[PDB]
Amino acid sequence: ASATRVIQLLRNWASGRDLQAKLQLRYQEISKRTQPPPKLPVGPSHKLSNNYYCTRDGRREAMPPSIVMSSQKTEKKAVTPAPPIKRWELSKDQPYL
Amino acid sequence: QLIAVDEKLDITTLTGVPEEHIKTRKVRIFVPARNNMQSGVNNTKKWKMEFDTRERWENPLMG
Amino acid sequence: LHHALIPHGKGGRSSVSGIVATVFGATGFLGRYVVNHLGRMGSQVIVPYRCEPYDTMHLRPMGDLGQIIFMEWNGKDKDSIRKVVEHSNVVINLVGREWETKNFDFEDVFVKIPHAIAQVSKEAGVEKLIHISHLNADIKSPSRYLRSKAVGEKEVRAAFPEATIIKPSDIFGREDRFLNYFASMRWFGGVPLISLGKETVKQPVYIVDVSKGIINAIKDPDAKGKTFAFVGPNRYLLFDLVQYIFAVAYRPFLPYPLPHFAYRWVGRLFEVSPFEPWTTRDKVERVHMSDMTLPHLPGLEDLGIQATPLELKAIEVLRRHRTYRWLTSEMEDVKPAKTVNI
Amino acid sequence: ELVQVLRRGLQQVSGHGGLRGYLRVLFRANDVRVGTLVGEDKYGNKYYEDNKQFFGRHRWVIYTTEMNGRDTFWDVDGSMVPPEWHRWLHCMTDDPPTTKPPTARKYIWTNHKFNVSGTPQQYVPYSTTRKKIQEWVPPSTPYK
Amino acid sequence: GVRTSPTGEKVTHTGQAYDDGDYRRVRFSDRQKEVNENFAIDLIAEQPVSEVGSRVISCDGGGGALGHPRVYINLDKETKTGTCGYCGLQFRQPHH
Amino acid sequence: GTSVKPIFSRDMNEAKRRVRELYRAWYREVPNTVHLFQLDISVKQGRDKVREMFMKNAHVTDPRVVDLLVIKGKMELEETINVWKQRTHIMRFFHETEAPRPTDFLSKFYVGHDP
Amino acid sequence: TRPTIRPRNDVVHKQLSAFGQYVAEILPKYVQQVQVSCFNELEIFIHPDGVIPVLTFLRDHTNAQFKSLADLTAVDVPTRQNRFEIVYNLLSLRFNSRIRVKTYTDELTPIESSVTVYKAANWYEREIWDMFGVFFANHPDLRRILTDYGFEGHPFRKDFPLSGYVELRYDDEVKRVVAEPVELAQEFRKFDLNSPWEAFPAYRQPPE
Amino acid sequence: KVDDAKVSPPKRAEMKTSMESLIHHFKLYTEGYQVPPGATYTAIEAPKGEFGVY
Amino acid sequence: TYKFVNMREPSMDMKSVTDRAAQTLLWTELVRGLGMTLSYLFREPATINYPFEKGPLSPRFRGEHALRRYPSGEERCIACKLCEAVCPAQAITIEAEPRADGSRRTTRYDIDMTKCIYCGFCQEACPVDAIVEGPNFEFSTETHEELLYNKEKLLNNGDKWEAEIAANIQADYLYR
Ligand SMILES: CCCCCCCCCCCCCCCCC[C@@H](O)O[C@H](CO[C@H](O)CCCCCCCCCCCCCCC)COP(=O)(O)OCC[N+](C)(C)C
Ligand SMILES: NC(=O)C1=CN([C@@H]2O[C@H](COP(=O)(O)OP(=O)(O)OC[C@H]3O[C@@H](n4cnc5c(N)ncnc54)[C@H](OP(=O)(O)O)[C@@H]3O)[C@@H](O)[C@H]2O)C=CC1
Ligand code: SF4
Ligand code: SF4
Ligand SMILES: [Zn+2]
Repeated sequence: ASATRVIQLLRNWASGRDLQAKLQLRYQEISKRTQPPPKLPVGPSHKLSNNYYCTRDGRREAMPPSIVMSSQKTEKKAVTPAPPIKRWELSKDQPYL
Repeated sequence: QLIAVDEKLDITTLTGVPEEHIKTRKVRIFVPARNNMQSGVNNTKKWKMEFDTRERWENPLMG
Repeated sequence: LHHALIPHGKGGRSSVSGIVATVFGATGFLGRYVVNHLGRMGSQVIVPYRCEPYDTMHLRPMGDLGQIIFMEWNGKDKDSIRKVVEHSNVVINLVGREWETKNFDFEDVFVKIPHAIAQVSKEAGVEKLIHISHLNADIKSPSRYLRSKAVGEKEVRAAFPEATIIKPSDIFGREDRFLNYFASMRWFGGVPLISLGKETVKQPVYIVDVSKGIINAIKDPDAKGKTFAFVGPNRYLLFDLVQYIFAVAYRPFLPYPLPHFAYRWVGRLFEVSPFEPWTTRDKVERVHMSDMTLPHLPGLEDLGIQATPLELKAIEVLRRHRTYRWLTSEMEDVKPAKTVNI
Repeated sequence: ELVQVLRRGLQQVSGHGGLRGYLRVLFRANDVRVGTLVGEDKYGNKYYEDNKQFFGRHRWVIYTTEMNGRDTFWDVDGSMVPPEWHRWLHCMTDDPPTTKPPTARKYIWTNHKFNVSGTPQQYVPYSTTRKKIQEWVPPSTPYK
Repeated sequence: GVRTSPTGEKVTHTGQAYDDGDYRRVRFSDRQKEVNENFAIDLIAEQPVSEVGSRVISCDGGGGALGHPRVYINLDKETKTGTCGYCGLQFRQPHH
Repeated sequence: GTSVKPIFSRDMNEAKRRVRELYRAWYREVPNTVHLFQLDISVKQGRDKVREMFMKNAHVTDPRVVDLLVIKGKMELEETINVWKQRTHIMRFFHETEAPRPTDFLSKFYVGHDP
Repeated sequence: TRPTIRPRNDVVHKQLSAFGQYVAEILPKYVQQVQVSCFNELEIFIHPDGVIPVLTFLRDHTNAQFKSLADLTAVDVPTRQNRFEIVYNLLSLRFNSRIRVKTYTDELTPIESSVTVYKAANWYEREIWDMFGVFFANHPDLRRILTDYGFEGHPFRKDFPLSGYVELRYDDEVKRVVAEPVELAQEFRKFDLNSPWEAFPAYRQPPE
Repeated sequence: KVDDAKVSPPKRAEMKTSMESLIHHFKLYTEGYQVPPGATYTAIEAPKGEFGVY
Repeated sequence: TYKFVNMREPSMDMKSVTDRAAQTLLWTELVRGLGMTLSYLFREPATINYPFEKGPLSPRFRGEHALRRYPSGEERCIACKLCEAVCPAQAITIEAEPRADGSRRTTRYDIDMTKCIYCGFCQEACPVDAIVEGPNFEFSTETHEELLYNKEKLLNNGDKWEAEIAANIQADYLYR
């Protein structure tokens, strides 16, 4: 910034950190307001040869839902909707805050 | 368990519609005709219900 | 009928009613009701204003988008009147000051301005002209108010032969001066009444009835040259009227007789206020004068309006004057006053 | 460390053209900073920059005291900047019109107008479409 | 290229103007009427006609991706100039 | 048969009994509504308005529809009692700012194309 | 098939089908149909009388625990005899799975309130009653929740008009806000956007 | 965006040179893309909790 | 992977107990908060001197609408009505007819700025860059009627702001 060094020291002592190292205000490290033009690549289906649309039609592969046990129409172990969720681990990075 | 009502179904008192738009309106039940500009027949499958056309005027500002 | 002036719609806010009105003096007590009733039907209202634009803000929500137009004018300038009525097919004149002012005496307000408006409206091709005068408008009257009213009514009839003239009698309403004036008198301890108000009969009329009468007179093809008298259903003695007014407000009534000279002197002293006066000698003369009875003129019943009795729409005006104790009192526990009906 | 601060203050006082200019800029812009003059406007606005300031305070304008028709010594508004200096001032680009002038067209306005709301030049909407139904005009010849 | 109605009111490019008796002119009193003075038809008529030595020419309005979709115009008709559907520019095949 | 199940009432008599209970409750509440909301109408006006709203759908002959109507009426009564409703909500039952639409043929013909 | 098409997951489809059959076998009295959509979502269609038993089983059973109720809404299809369709969306924290329960209703038949089963349902059922008019039998406090006081009609219904029947404005004569019949300055413009050509052949219906 | 012009609009540079691109841009911005019949409940972890749409 | 936020206990040694008692009796953390606030008291405020300074914007910013022209002067709009069909708020109203010279042009083009949501879909749908959302945002009016733009107002906006609209489109048309 442009503050006096004694005021800088007063700020650093009052806050407890070094405010000079980090500043909320932005002075000169941001990008320029004028930039060179981009090129913006095309994509995967921009081929000319092996690009028949019927082989990449996501909307046409959807089908009506599978009907199981229509009402109009031995072991048998009990089954669950999914395997039980596994217990979470305690954050080797910083377990207790 | 079962009351065995013997009355014609009528819910005009629960819908909150003013009687002006119940005793006077005239709905039209039909299958829409095919658009003659096109040959596709996918818009002539289901029955539709619509009301009679009422007055439309030109609003003085913006027309 | 000038196709752009053909009625359309269900008569609501966004409809077209074929009315292009220029309500002179629309920023007053009757003017707000007239503009509200015009804007309800979807009419186009041109409001000529001379006051601060802040004082016309209450009129903006009364019409749809673009249906209310505000223009500045001057009473003594003929070109402004020319500008504001150039495109209207009906002109309503509600200009009037109860108290005489330094720049606009009673002759200026009730004679010169109405005559100029009528002349310019006739010269501009305006089809209808509604003019408001007083029921007690007399040329021999002891009040300059009513003498000016009569002179201006004659001049308007002379300059606009097909003008409809309406003569209400002491309109009462929320902002009405008449109901409030009596309520306001409680502060001075007692209520000074000349001859105890025992020889003065009043026939006040509701404001909504007057506005509806004006609106129905605009839409009545056979009311061109007629003159109407808008009066209430019941006649009251002044003493009983003030007693009922104080009873509705739940205030102690302490009337006492005051001689005419003293009352006039008191009015004169008040008249010296540079602001709007509390009362004037003219108000003294008008408030202690019996309302004329004119059976030869049409009325509200001849326009389809059933006049609203005072006993139904008096609490809505006088509840504001109650204290906290009586603020929640109901309407039908007052035992209405006695009417000297015929 | 302090006398230098007071010297910068006095230099700011001197750099506006004496005490009268300092008071004018203090009472008109509520700020007495000094910066490099990027360019001067067709209507009288002057545009400055100071890259030592943080983003947002490194570009300002001193509005003219007389616009098209109205006195603007006190009542200034942000609608007076013309489009080129509007683009430069709002940090949409790094180049002023003095360096990168806009393309010229025969239809582009040669005189920018501010917000004309509340003045007799305000925009009044209307329908631009012609009549829909034409009516029948009766003949002027009597039929008997 | 603005005209003026008998009532002194400007006429727009569309051509709508209020009838002498139209009450809607009251909205312009003490105010103004918004009219654009750069009429498009006159401005496009002022442009010259391009002479090209091909029976088919293409137009994209100028500017590549900043113009209109590219279209091809046939110039085989001799007594008439090919007109772009989007831009309005005219082209002709050299004669005389 | 018809495999229909009731809401509250088995027959028409219970539905009627509930209608009368609701009518008593509204009749009792009207004066308190007039005092609390500081309305400008008399108690007779409120009570005959309540009667008119009750009679507006007196042609219903289905006990389920009658039960639903009573439920809605109790909802409105509860809103009135707890003061959730304002003066505007109560006065919306009276249509004080609407022009009276004509019902004869000639006036309808004069005004517009809507029957 | 690789870059733009969503990738199908086989394992979850089998798991959801197996659990659907499990629930179907446990509750044959109420469950009418079980479906598994191809984006791996499980649906169970039940009878209106089974709202409490099925939800209680799905919340309390050891194998399938659906303690949390995610959503509860209604869908309106006028062409059906039973107009409304009540949808319950549950979430199992133990097994990291979701299930959906569907039933049907008409204008007059009430449905049992599930407030005892789920605390969350108390507001959701109020909203269903407010917007669709479906009555819930044993609701502790059933009333309008989202609409205006003394608002007639139910807004989320196919028959109901988009702009309603009344509109509000302030009237200076009566000094309060008043409701009057709707009169729009500009009418909503209805667009006909459907294409006259069939898009997805997989959902073609028999022509009878 | 998904490189499927029947769901996402093509680039402005191709809409003005390619016929298929112009047709697809037109039909996407006037009618829109059809969605196969079905019902879903997708929920994300919004900052305020579980935000989902049915 | 999870972490606890309030699952720590304090040491009960006499030094730490005395430190906690001194904190309780002498308001140490309150003084720390005072110090932080005093520290911000001596910084440079982040306030810009509006209206003499404006906040940063981008070429993609959507402001007041405008109708552009070709370099020859012809209007770009061809009454294709795509912008009207895509408008989520139904704020655009368009009418058209053949011109005197046969061109496909509009006779009415209204945008209700009080219905508009400033989403920019209209300038995305337009195939000829006719309707754009210019960079202006300071166009407040004193009446509702002034915000109901017609074709003349939009054309005037285009004529007035073209010098900047063309530059903004040039700086971003490669991203579209
Ligand atoms: C009881 C003690 C008080 C007695 C009354 C006096 C009290 C003190 C009055 C102090 C007045 C100060 C206000 C005037 C400051 C002028 C500054 C200037 O800007 O005002 C201009 C207008 O000046 C006014 O005309 C001055 C009004 C005061 C006129 C004289 C008042 C005298 C009062 C005397 C009272 C008693 C009279 C005798 C009978 C009682 C308009 O400014 P504006 O455009 O916004 O500012 C632009 C802001 N920018 C920079 C962001 C653009
Ligand atoms: N009120 C009553 O009890 C009765 C009224 N009347 C008549 O009804 C009409 C209005 O009644 P009311 O509205 O209650 O009275 P108001 O004083 O309330 O209406 C006053 C109106 O007249 C305008 N006005 C007054 N003097 C002038 C002037 N010199 N130049 C221009 N405009 C002026 C005012 O404009 P501003 O306020 O901006 O100056 C205001 O709009 C009057 O003619 C009155 O005589 C008839 C019988 C009884
Ligand atoms: S920005 Fe969006 S809402 Fe506004 S006019 Fe364009 S498409 Fe319509
Ligand atoms: S502005 Fe563009 S999208 Fe809208 S009608 Fe004109 S050409 Fe079509
Ligand atoms: Zn071209």
